[PDB]
Amino acid sequence: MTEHFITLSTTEPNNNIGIVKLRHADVNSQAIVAQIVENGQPKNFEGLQPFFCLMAQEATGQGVSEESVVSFDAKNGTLKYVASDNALQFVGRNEAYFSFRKQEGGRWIEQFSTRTFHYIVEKSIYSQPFKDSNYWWTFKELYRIFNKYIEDGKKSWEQFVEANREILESIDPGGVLLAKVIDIEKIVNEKVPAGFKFVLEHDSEYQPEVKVTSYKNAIGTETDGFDSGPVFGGGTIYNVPVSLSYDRQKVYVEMPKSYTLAGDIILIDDGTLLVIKETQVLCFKMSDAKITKGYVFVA
Amino acid sequence: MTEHFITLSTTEPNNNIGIVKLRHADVNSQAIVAQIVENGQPKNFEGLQPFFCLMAQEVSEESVVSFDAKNGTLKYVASDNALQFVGRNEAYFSFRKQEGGRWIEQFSTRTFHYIVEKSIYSQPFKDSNYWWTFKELYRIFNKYIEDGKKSWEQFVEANREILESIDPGGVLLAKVIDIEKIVNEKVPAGFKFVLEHDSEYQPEVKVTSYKNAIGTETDGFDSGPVFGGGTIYNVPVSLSYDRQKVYVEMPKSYTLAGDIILIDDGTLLVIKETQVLCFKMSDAKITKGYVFVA
Amino acid sequence: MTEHFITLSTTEPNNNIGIVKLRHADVNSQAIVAQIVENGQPKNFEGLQPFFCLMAQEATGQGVSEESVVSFDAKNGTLKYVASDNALQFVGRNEAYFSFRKQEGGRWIEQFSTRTFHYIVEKSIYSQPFKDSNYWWTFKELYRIFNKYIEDGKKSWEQFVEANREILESIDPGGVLLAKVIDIEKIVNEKVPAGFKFVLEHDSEYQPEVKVTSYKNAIGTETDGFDSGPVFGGGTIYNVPVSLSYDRQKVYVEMPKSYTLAGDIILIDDGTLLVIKETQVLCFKMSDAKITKGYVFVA
Amino acid sequence: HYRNLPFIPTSAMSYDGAWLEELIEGYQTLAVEGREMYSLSFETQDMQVGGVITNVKYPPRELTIKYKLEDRDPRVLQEKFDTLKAFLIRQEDVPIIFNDDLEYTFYGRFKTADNVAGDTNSIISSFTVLCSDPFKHGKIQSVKNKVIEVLPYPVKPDKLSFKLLTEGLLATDGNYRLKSSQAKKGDFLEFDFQTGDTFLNGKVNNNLLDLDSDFKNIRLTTGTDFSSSNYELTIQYRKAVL
Repeated sequence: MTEHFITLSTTEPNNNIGIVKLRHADVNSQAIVAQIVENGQPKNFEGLQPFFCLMAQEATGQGVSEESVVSFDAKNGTLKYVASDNALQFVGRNEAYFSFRKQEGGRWIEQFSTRTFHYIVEKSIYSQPFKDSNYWWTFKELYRIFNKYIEDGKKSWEQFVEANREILESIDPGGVLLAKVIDIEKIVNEKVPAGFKFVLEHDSEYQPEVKVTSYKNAIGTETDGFDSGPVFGGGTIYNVPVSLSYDRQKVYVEMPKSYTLAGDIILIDDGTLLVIKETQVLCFKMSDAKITKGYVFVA
Repeated sequence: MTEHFITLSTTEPNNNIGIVKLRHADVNSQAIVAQIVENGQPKNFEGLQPFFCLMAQEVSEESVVSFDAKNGTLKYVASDNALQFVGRNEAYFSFRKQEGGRWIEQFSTRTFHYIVEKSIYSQPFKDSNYWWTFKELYRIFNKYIEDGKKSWEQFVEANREILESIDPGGVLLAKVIDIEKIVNEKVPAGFKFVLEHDSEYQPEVKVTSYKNAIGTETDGFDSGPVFGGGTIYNVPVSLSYDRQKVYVEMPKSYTLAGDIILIDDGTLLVIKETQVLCFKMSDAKITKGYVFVA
Repeated sequence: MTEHFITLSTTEPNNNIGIVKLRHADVNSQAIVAQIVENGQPKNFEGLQPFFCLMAQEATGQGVSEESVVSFDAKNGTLKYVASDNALQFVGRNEAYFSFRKQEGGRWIEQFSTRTFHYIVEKSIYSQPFKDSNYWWTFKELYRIFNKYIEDGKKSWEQFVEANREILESIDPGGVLLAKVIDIEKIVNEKVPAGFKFVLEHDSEYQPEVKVTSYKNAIGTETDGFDSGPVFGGGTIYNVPVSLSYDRQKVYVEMPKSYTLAGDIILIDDGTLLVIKETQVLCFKMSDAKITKGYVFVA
Repeated sequence: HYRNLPFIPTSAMSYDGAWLEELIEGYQTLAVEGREMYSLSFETQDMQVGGVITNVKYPPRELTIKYKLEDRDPRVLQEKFDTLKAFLIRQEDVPIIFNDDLEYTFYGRFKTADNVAGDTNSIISSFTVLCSDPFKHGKIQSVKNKVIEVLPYPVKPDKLSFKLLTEGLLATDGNYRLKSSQAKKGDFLEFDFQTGDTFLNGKVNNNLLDLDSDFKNIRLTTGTDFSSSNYELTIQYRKAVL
């Protein structure tokens, strides 16, 4: 992360010497590394909690801006302050300093502070107001509204399905049956290997293990040519559940209904075969044997 | 009760609005009055309930009780959740309507900033002018008053304690008798003895009273209850001096007219049966001892 | 705590000193280490208490500060004044000086002050509110309430006595107990030490023993000159009963009412003091300490 | 409400870390001239047609500063100047920073003061501050092996921390060659402090450290590279601007 080095004094009359300039968009990166010096020697603030005090323009009160510094070495008089959301909120030319206070039971005992240094915040693309849909907006405003739409939208959809499922299932003695049978069906059409059957002819006299995978927009299968698809090199790979049955030099691979694909059968030099239908590819990987022929089961 | 009157907009960003300062640990219930505006004109939120929504400091929803749906004016009282973070806080008002037992947002006002300040300095504020002399005169004068009145209050309380409470006739007499007893035994006033000496100065005299001493018991030697003498009492004395004469004044209870025995040093005794009155003198020798006659 | 090393002169202007800069809300941390100089050499303010004196702004006539300095070395001429809330009242330029005075009772014996120096108070995130000065009002209100206690106290007392008048008249028939009580009073005024109170100031830090004696017609006290009295050298020497009370460098000597003597207080340059009124002398002998001042107690 | 706040102008001068307008009540910096534009010295050997430049020199620039000092009392006003002079008149060079140019830092000294009137009680004049080095220096930076920062002018370094790996030291960038025969081989630090002397590990070794044909007049450009497998070098420089 980005660091800003300062050697702040408590005796030397600086008042304005020392400039730290940051940007508005700087969540947890820009940190201030400060050395505390009193009469030319490093100051030990042992027992006194360091505080980042900021004197913001047109945002003043009793507690203008005060944040406890977490990273610090009181023995050598060194501290590290990472600029917070509050610190970066005030865009413009501001003044800041570091306080050190010891308190008994709420009330203060001792409080010494360093000289003032300039703390200026440069406007970002996110701080600058912009015109959208005939109105003036800042990023923080829209980003909150858009994420609300997503959050409340997901919750309202979750409730939409929940309420609708209670209608046919909770209000009917035989309606419970209806939904459960439909629900159990697609599980069987996607996860259970039954609906699709493919035959793989081999050279081996034994039982070779077959592994099946399904993926779309694979290398050189995209509609508008090479690297035209949304996910380069293949999208999501699904490990197809299989039920294996064997005959002499024949492997019957049973797969779910959802993986039914009738396309071009391509045989590669080794124990690998593909079924390609435009963008959808079904891959067959066979161990300890060589594929000679591949075709969809029909008898 | 402190109130803040401002105007909020749903179209234009709320940033040019007036500065709203709110105390942290305030005794008074702080309130904010806001006029809802849609395109610079009031908006009627009839059927909708306003909700104060505070943004996370890296989220709390509070229902507004006091609101006018017809004129677009709402009164929100600052809660402990609202006065949580010290500094510039961001919040907005959301209008919701309950449909199916859950509140759904129709329209909301744009986010505005409100500053929360610490209540650090106490109510008894330090005076603009400081004077050590004046406050020292104050503490001295107040000391005289407080210490003066408490001595009078002790006087007035002690008077009513015996006079109006029990029975004056009895208590007043009861108090006198113990007082004259104490003065008769502790104060040195009654018995007076003269000790003549060889010194030109004022020798210190110490008087002790003891009964059943060695060789003064009734039934001969070692016949008393405590062998070697009983309890030894240090007799309070009031010394008076003349040339080669010491006037030893003692209490009236220690009066004893007996045999005067002068030892070969700075010691004299007055023996009357068992009761012995000893006179010990420092840095001088007693030459004569006798009771003062007046 | 922060130390500000400066050199202040009583005879020279304090213009060549550095910028003394302090923060507004610093409580008891901003300490000023000042070296006092008189005609180039350090000044010994031994026996004089230092006072920080802040001059009020000419415009409003507010912000005066007469503060007692706690830490200081009179021998070398150094003082360490920690800025107080009243010192850091006004944000900006402030005119102050240090005054040294020797006090007794209420009146000032001697006082000397340093020449005016200037210091600047920096703005803090906190702004201390100050109540307008009412030192006169507080003294007036106190005086009023005390006089209200006298007025109401006199009535409440007058009514108390009159209501109990009959039992007060029937308390003692003739005067049997009264004639006895006057004979006890006779004794308590001569033998008990409760009436006459005398204060003896000493140099010792501990509790010195005091012995009081009363005698008439001592040398040089006789009415008709030397050796004119009936007994040459002095009359009867009475050992005065005492009830000793102690404070720092003060001895409260309580004595019987009969020994009350208000005359000339003569202090011999050792552990001996005399109160002489014509022929009557009251002697005060003190052990292991030297008497500095002697006076009758007043509250 | 009354507060006597010290005013700090837009182009205020900070002499030796302190503001003069804060130091002296009534003082105010009106204008500062000479820093915005710099002039060069030229050596020319003219011929029949035209004339060739022999040498280009960088003269030490002086910054003329216009101030206003005022007080109602003439006695005090005199005392105010007595402090102004005492603060300005310095035997050694002093760091000067401006309120409008806070990044950079100049290093000069008070030179000549313009004529001052002996009436009015509200005086306005000026004074020059001769800067021995005409460059303003920014923050101090520690970079390993090579400088890749956009440097407007060639910069003389402040410290060169070398850490050997081979037998001898031979630092090069293409133009400058820094060589040290019979150096401390086997990972040993060698400080080359440009604004002083040379160090070996902890002890000072100014006389023997560098060889006869070594360089100490090295200058860093925007693309200076010293990176080598023989030494791990840490450069310490300050951006110089005119």
